[PDB]
Amino acid sequence: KVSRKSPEYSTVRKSCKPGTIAIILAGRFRGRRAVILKQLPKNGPLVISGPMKYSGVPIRRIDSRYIIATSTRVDLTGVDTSAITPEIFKRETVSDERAQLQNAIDTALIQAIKKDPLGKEMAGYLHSVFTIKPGDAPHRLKW
Amino acid sequence: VRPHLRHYCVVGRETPSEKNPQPTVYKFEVFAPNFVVAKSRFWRMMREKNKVKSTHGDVLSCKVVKDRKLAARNYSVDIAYYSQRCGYTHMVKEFRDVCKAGAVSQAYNDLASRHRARYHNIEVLGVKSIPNHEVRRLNVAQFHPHNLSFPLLQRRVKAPRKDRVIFVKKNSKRAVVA
Amino acid sequence: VKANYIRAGRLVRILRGPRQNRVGVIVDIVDANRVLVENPCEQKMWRHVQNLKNVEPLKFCVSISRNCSTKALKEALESKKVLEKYAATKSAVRIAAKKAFAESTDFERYQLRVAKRSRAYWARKIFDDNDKKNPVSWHKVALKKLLKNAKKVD
Amino acid sequence: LHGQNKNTALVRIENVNTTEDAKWYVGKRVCYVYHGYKIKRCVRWSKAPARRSNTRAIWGRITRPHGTSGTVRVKFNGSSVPASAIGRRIRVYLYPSRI
Amino acid sequence: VLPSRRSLNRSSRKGFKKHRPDIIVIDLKDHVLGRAAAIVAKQLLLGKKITVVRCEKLTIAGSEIRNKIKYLQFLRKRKLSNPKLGPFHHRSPSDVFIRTVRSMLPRYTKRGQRALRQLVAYEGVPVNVVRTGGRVVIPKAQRHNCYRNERRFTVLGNMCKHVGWKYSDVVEKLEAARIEKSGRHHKKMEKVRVAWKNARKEALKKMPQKNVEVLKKFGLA
RNA sequence: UCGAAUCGCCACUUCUCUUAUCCGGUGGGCUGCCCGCCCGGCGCCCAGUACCUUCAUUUUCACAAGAUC
RNA sequence: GGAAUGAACCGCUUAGGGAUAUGUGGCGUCAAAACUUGUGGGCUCAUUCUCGAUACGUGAAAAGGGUGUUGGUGGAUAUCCACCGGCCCCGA
RNA sequence: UCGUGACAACGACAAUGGAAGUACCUUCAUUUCUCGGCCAGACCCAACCUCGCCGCGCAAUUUCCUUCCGGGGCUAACAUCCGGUGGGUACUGUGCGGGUUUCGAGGUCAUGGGGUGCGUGAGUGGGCGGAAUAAAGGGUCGGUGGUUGUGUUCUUCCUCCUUCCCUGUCCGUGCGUCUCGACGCUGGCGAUGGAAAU
Ligand SMILES: [Mg+2]
Repeated sequence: KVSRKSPEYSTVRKSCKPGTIAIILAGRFRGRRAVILKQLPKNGPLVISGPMKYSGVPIRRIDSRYIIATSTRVDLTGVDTSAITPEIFKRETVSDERAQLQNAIDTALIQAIKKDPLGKEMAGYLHSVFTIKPGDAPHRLKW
Repeated sequence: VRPHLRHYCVVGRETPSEKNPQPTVYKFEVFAPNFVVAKSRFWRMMREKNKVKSTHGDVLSCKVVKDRKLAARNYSVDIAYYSQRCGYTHMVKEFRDVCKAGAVSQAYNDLASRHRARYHNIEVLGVKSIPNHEVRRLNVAQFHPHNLSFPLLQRRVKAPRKDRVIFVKKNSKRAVVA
Repeated sequence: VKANYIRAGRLVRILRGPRQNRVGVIVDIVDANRVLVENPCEQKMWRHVQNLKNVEPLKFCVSISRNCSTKALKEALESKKVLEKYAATKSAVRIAAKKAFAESTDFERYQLRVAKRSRAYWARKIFDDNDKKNPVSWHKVALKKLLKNAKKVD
Repeated sequence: LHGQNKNTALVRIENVNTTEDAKWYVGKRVCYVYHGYKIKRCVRWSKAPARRSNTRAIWGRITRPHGTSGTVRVKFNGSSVPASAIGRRIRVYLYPSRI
Repeated sequence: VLPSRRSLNRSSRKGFKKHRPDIIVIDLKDHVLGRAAAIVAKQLLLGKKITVVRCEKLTIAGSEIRNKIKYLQFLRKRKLSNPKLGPFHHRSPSDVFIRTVRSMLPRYTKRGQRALRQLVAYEGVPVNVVRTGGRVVIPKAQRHNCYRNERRFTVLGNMCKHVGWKYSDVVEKLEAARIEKSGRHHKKMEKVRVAWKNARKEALKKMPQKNVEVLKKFGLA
């Protein structure tokens, strides 16, 4: 059992796991795909950073109720993501300290995706954009 | 599963007492939607035949009977219905069904459409599975021969409830609206 | 007129029931709008009653008698290999395709999207270079009219 | 038959046609978009000046399905939706998402 | 309709050329009158723009004698003191459909009047509707799912004639002209339709070997 | 002058006819079985499945802050 | 709150308001609900005040007729006779 | 009751009236301005209300199923149907269950919170702390003698041991008389203005 006061406590859906591809449903990056990296120390938002080369979505925070967690997952054992901490977002052109953190994490994420057997198909998959065409039903899909 | 009017066997007797110890035990076959209606019909029959009322009697069994199998059969049902200006009318009819409960349920619906008789004005005298070569109705004997065949014409084909379009393209299944 | 006939040994497909889009062979006829359906080489599909508004007859038939045994029906089906032939029919493949799309996991949906786009691109490339020689499109046909019209003045 | 009650609204969505499909959309956010006749205050009026316009939105949520054909019931926060919206477009968003 | 100089000048400054609202065109051939009117009226109230063509091919259950007598009973009703105020008895098939739809709408409120304004109801297929796009049908009122085969039915055009309509010959003359022009055009461009079909074929064996397999798995190739 | 609501489009759809009807047409053998023959599409993020390639601080939703007219 | 409408019929009986569920009555449009539900049976065709379709509501019908069609009962012969129902038609 | 200037619009439902919003006007009131009695979103605890998935008892599953014959029937048979023979061991009914040594989710713009953070602002919890590890209370098997009832022995139920199988045990926190007051996290808006918000 985990106490609610302890940092490791968290109440999020089992679908949203590190390495899961997600579809962003709201904000300026709506319709794009990104990789979930981790969760903030408390019961806070998740940290998503799709490879900036692929989807062009940088490191930022997102609520779990504004994404759709798909069933395709990429292993993140090699990546660390231990430099992502809440105060880097608390600070509120791009500072170069943010640039180096984004670049370093991106290279590890890209290498981990390539290590996956279907790396080429996954890279193209992360480039795609989701939209609701005239005459389709999202409630009948499976994700 | 589809038919209403399940098959019930009701066993009862008059309550033991002086001036009549060890009363006779009777058996009754009835077709009713539930066992509460089955027991109501049993006491109505007992009252009008043996002069025994439900207040002075008891019910020993209200079991449900089991049928044989899932084959096609011929059933002869002799039935009687009451109406004013005509009294009681008795008739014998033949049906095709799978079980006795289904055949009797067909007979009740048949009497409703063709003679406008409700459930409580109808009494069933018996139901029996008769063989071929002794059914007297041609609307039943026409299904007996082997190599029987017929096509399906004037069909009305409705889509599954999930598809169910409203406006569809004239030369395609494009489903413009809904 | 050209309808397939309802008889003992005729394969049918269910329309709207719980056993939707399933195939079984008619074994008996009871009255005008009820039959008994059974398929012993498939899960579920034991002998049961089916309304005649809920089936569609197929082209395949099997030689059996009315009210036949389950082991007799199983022997007849495998001798004629009727079930395999239905699976090769275009109607069966279309139904199987729709079920595959309903199970898709948004990654195979992307893979199908890529495959369709690749075909559309190559069809466009094939259509051109058959329009340069023997023009057929609206613009390539009008190019010949324009060039000949300008020959006299230029 | 006695009259209408304006604290709840009925919305018909495209491609639902079933109660089981309408149950997927319970809890989703809904907005009605219209325009006024001058520029009033809006969200991010000072951070994003490009957003200033005559456009306005009224938000709501889906509470429960209505009937058996895929109609839903909607409550528009505290107030009620204006009667000039009858027959016009309603946006049904995909958040909050349980999937 | 009829843009004045105010409208043309504004379009000239803004740079706009053409605009077409979203409209559904319904072919009303072999459709039950009452069932089609009820379905269309509800869709009008839901904010739809509908144009219906071939209104002379609507069908009514019963014999022509029965339906003609029914109309003659309706025609008998008029305000005795001033018939120019009384009910008006329109005679064209397209006007009859609009009257039937109007009785299925709340016509004495602004909401119902606006809904009725969104229906056009042509006779035949006019020249301004031919090239707009594909037509649609209503399967719930198609009369081959509705009527038993042995029952007699009336065609609306035949019944509208014999009670006052005097444009049956004009409509059939224009319809026959449309069929010949459409038939001639459709036979043309058979080469480009075949060329596109011969392009989708042989596109395979040019695509990569993996995309063809995915197409085969989903039953598209 | 006007800041506005609407959010697929196509010179492959935009011809016709039937539903007791070869539902793609179409012959033959012995009154239903069997055997042959020929012929909507795109669109959803490399103009295309393939290496390469800018997306940020608009740093957690808000009318798409973008388009069409 | 229902029976379109009605002192008295049906349901229910009343402080100011939300959520949930019902009663009578309903689910083609008007008009909320089967986006015209069933993978349930039968019967019915009604030409000039126009077939039928919510009880109370005589808020309209009788005696007497009709193989129009669909069911029963009792007799002869391997189809005939007599009688009685249902819906529809004349009497109106 | 009438004139004038400005403005608001408005077809024909005679106007007036009720309810609920919205578009423009406000010489009205209250609050805030570097923290806010403003507007949104997500999260936690308690309570209430739902959905999935998995099961149980009863002779309910024998007026039944299956083989081998004798009738009968059809076509060469089979089958529907009636009598016998030996085997028997998803099913039209009825009463109910399932999260804490854990069975998977959802909703409350339709509820209360300080939303564990100060002091009397009383987490009562199988759920929060501490300890302990099958603790008593059930399901089958084989024996064991008393019992209810048919039939001329067997059929229930008991008490008493023997085999396996399942689950979850104990302890603990009142306030110095009473009542009311105390509104977390993230963003938008508000920095004294013909300002925002109600
Ligand atoms: Mg409605």
